[PDB]
Amino acid sequence: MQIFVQTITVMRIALEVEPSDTIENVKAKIQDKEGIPPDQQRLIFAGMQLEDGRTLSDYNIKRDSNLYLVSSLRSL
Amino acid sequence: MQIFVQTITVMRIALEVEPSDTIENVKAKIQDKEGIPPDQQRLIFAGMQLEDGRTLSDYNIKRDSNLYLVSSLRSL
Amino acid sequence: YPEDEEELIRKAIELSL
Amino acid sequence: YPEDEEELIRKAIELSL
Repeated sequence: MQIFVQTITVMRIALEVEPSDTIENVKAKIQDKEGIPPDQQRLIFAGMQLEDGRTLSDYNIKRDSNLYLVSSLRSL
Repeated sequence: MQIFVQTITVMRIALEVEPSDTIENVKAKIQDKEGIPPDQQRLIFAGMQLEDGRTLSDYNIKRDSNLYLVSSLRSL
Repeated sequence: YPEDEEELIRKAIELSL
Repeated sequence: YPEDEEELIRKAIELSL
């Protein structure tokens, strides 16, 4: 008997950034720290998916801002 | 500037089970395979959270059943 | 992460139907 | 996992407000 488990895993990270960092840049920092490929990363803030070529300042992302990220992995 | 990213990660696993396995047992298999502590595991099927001392048969979980799991981790 | 966990559980319960 | 990803994105968009 084989069953399938759709595992949804929640982990909170902190990131050291400049307002001038692009979204692409942030996804690279998340890869460097957590191993999530950036093309599997969907960064979310204030009700939007964020576009790679914009900066954190473009989205008024200020310090202690709380973003979300949804990713798919094959293995942890 | 420190920001916080709430990362939600999705990964699908398959598990080799008997109808007679308890929920507790399944969470142990998921720990053994993925490293998620079983006390951080919330197994979900057909609209319910599953209770540790019940068996997969108790929930009519049949082969190719699709369960969900929600967990918190400190690190991947 | 209790408040996000309860939300995701509630979402996974929905998805399971 | 596209259909679960779209659902979770939609949920995370909600949570972000």
